[PDB]
Amino acid sequence: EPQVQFKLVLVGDGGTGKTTFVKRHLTGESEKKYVATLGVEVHPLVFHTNRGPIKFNVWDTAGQEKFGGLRDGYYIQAQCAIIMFDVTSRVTYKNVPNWHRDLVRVCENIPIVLCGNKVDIKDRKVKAKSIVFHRKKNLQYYDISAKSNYNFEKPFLWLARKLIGDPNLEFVAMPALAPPEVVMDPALAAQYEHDLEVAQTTA
Amino acid sequence: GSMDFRSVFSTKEGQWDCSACLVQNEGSSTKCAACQNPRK
Ligand SMILES: Nc1nc2c(ncn2[C@@H]2O[C@H](COP(=O)(O)OP(=O)(O)O)[C@@H](O)[C@H]2O)c(=O)[nH]1
Ligand SMILES: [Mg+2]
Ligand SMILES: [Zn+2]
Repeated sequence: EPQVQFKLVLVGDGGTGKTTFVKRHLTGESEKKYVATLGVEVHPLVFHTNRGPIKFNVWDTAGQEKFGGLRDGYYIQAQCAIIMFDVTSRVTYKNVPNWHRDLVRVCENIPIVLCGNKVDIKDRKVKAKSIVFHRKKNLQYYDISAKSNYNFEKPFLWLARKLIGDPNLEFVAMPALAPPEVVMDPALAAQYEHDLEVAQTTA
Repeated sequence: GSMDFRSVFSTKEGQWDCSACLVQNEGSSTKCAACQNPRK
């Protein structure tokens, strides 16, 4: 009867693509819950692992992040988080430490993934070398493009492994996702993947 | 093989799931710690 599930808070500056991202998971969108007391949509996102199903209950704001911190209730009982920024907007990356501070202040050492969204856009401003130069311990990073589903599953798999304590956990099938609205150019993806690997291994 | 969640996973006794925001709450709480929705 009981199902494994985690509260995941999705935070980051307004306009970074948080809502676009969470909405790629089709069943999470059709089964989302609106929490009137907090102005939040909770999207129940199921992923099927080699040990069975897990659900990330992702908390998506209603835009209030533009007017200062979120209320404590947003964070309460969070078990994990994604911090999002926009790789075309350096200001959104410069605010990452502020979101990270707010998270630990209420939730302490929950696992967190950092996502640089909109990598489908050619004129990229926040590149791998800068992201790795400012890499924070325990803050796993991924390039994502919500609009093309690029790397959609990676933040969730990393968090699941940390939460369950099972480094060999796998997703046996991708969730049903909204069809890509833009093409993630393969040449651009290969370049960004290479740039990341170089930054992470270069001496 | 036997580490499947159906065999090894169970929730705290008396735990209840908030019908409004899905947060899992203590049996001793009358309201949701996150969103204040009352327990059913
Ligand atoms: N090119 C591109 N645009 C995106 C992406 N994700 C979101 N956008 C757009 O960025 C704008 C803000 O998106 P939204 O999801 O509302 O961001 P939020 O305020 O963080 O929830 C919108 O115009 C999106 O269409 C992406 O992966 N690629
Ligand atoms: Mg939004
Ligand atoms: Zn609640």
